[PDB]
Amino acid sequence: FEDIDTFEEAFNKLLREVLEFDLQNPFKDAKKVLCIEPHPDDCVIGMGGTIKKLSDMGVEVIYVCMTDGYMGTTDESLSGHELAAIRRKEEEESARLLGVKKIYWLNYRDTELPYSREVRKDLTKILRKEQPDGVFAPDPWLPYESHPDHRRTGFLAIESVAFSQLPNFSNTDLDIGLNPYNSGSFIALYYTHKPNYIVDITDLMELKLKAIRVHRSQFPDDIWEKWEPFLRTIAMFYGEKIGVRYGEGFRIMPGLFYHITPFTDLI
Amino acid sequence: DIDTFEEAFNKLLREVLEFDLQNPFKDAKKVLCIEPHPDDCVIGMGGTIKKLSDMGVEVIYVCMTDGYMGTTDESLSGHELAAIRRKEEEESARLLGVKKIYWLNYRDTELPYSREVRKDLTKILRKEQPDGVFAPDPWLPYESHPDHRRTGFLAIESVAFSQLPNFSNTDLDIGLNPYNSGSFIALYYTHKPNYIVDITDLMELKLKAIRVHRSQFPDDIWEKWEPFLRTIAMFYGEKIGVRYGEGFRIMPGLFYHITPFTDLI
Amino acid sequence: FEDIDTFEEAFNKLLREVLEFDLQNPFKDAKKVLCIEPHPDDCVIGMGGTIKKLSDMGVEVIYVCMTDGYMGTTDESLSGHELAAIRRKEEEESARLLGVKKIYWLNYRDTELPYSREVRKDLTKILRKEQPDGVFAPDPWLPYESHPDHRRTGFLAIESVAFSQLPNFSNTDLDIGLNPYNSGSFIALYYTHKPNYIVDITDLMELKLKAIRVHRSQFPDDIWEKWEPFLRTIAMFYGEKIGVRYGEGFRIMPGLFYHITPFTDLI
Ligand SMILES: CP(=O)(O)N[C@@H]1[C@@H](O)[C@H](O)[C@@H](CO)O[C@H]1O
Ligand SMILES: CP(=O)(O)N[C@@H]1[C@@H](O)[C@H](O)[C@@H](CO)O[C@H]1O
Ligand SMILES: CP(=O)(O)N[C@@H]1[C@@H](O)[C@H](O)[C@@H](CO)O[C@H]1O
Ligand SMILES: [Zn+2]
Ligand SMILES: [Zn+2]
Repeated sequence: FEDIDTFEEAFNKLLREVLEFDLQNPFKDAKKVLCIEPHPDDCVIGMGGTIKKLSDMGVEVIYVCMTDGYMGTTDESLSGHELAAIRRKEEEESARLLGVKKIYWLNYRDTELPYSREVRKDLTKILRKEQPDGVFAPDPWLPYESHPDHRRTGFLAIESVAFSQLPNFSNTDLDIGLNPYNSGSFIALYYTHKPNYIVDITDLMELKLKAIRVHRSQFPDDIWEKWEPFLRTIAMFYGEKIGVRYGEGFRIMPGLFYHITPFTDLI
Repeated sequence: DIDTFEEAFNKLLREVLEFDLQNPFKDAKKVLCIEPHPDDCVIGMGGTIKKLSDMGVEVIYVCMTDGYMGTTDESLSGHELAAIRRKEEEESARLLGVKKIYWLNYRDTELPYSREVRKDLTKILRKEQPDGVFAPDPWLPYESHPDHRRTGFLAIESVAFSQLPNFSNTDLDIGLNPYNSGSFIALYYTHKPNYIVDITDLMELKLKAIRVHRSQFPDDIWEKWEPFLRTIAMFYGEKIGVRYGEGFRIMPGLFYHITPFTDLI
Repeated sequence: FEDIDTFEEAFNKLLREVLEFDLQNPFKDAKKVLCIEPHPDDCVIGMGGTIKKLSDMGVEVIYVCMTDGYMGTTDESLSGHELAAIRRKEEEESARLLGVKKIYWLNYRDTELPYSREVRKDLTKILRKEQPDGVFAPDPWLPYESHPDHRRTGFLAIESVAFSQLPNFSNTDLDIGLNPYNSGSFIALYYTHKPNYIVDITDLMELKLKAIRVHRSQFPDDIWEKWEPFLRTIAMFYGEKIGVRYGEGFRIMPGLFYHITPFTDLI
């Protein structure tokens, strides 16, 4: 498009006409979504209110849990194996409150999620099988995010969504009858410091906190005394951006902006 | 000695470090342009490569990976794609006056982040002793390609470590010297350029040399990439009041370590 | 909390009342700290004046040096092995100047510090043995920090402070008689672009510079011509933030803010 005079015009038209980027109803046509969490409890903590709205709308929400949450206890009589078995049941109960009926467990060990082609292949197999319309994952660019399983889950989610569409990537999936990932309409990153789309969850907030507290091994009373205010305050930070009390924030960009794009901060 | 941080900083830059962004590529005779995939050098700095070649600077590509994954055409294997892209790059490079291409042959999507890859880059630095090195900026936000982030880090690392005789010492044992000798790094594909090359004049040649990578840029893909690539170029060019530009981040060598005020340049 | 009106009010109550955070005197109660450095000389460069002030207050300061500094010369007649043995001696003399009596050498090769569970277990064994009240380490989010041993030390130090409190993490430590890390009261990150606590080192600058120069393999006169003004300029950058001539900066945050937090820039 050789005749536009200003960057600001080129940018507006690139987004609205060339890429048809829309932040007004980005989940509009979604029939099936995957919600990718590093640990058991992260989908509900990051976006439980939105999962419920999606389910209320008849969207099929499927979790993919990267790790088993093996390490998340300070109880010296509770082994990692026993804790992982308990957290699987806690996630099932939590997910059921939010209308989720399927969880893919990848079973990597908590604190030890690899950053590797292998983990991309696991995600790629699920994407190719399920062909979701949209995928949710943490923002790996969150500053001061000190948990490796978080940063890696975000990177590996975005990478797999792109690479799962290439037939020479993990080519054995196609040899067993799966198609390339054909169907996706969006990625939405939660746990983000740069949200550009907010779901009002004011009405849903008590359901969210309830479904979070179902992860009892994680949230005994003394930890909840700190975590409840922390989670309320995060929801208010997001809410305020659309003038509501409580929200969940997502960063959504056109697919090209995830590569070589020097003006990602303009959205 | 001096009164304020401001004075300290200005002095440090101008007199102690002699940092000049008016003409950073002034004395360059040989440069390495390090790209993650075949086409990255032409997309990110093709116009600048042309300008450099036209002024008699020798431009040498180092391409980290083989572009094996880059197709959705199920009739084309990665081996065949790789072979096609080597030829696409050779033709695209010829258009820009480019000489010589080192192919490292790591598989696309699988470039390792490791001492091994730093030794490969180091061997080339010590052999070629370039005046300057260009690479993607690994700090680019929302850069989701690991081949890009890893290439950026590894280049900066290798420019540093190839200067050290205990690093990859078998190089010296076979008769290579440590890398002098470069006077700069410049990062392209950067959100924080502080040097902009006007390429308004060369934009058409740039687009032609990009399209030479035909496996990457069929018509339906070009419908989106041409507006994107033009908008990028307008983004950079607007910063210096020209139509189409190419942006680079250049900093003094000290600033890539322990420096809390890098955003001041 | 469900009754707080605005995000701005919730954030303030969270920070001050729930998390009890303030930066009036963060190092106040400390009897023992670990100063974790990527290379020999990094503690003194990043925080030497502070180390001396901690030793002057009777705090036991202990270094953990991740790597051997094997690569850090341009002298073609000096092997890395010889350099490593030299730099150990340099660090010992540097450390004695600042009142430090104990250094754990992990002995990873310089330029080759792994980013792995193994290195977290090394740091966890020392945390569990020492039970320090605080830990200092480089900020791994420093922009344009190009040295992988720096970013890796920072991330591993933060992770280790957290995972070492978990008894299923590196569980053989417990089996041989070490307790989980508790005692911990803070992490302070030095080499930071986002300091929120400044230590005035104006009258200690000359001692800090002498203690840096004791690392002679690193700072012969021709290198010092550049590094002395560089190091002065950094110290002025931090000092200016509290209206003094030379400072050392640290970033300190509540434990919760190192995870899933989208407003860490408000502190
Ligand atoms: C809210 P979360 O992300 O789920 N909390 C995780 C927990 O799941 C995990 O078991 C633990 C050990 O890695 O670190 C905690 O930080
Ligand atoms: C502009 P580019 O960096 O060269 N485009 C790359 C292409 O080379 C590569 O084959 C593919 C799969 O990794 O990803 C694409 O995103
Ligand atoms: C101030 P420093 O962080 O200690 N300087 C280091 C030095 O210790 C190390 O041997 C060399 C090679 O890795 O890199 C330099 O950048
Ligand atoms: Zn988590
Ligand atoms: Zn260091």
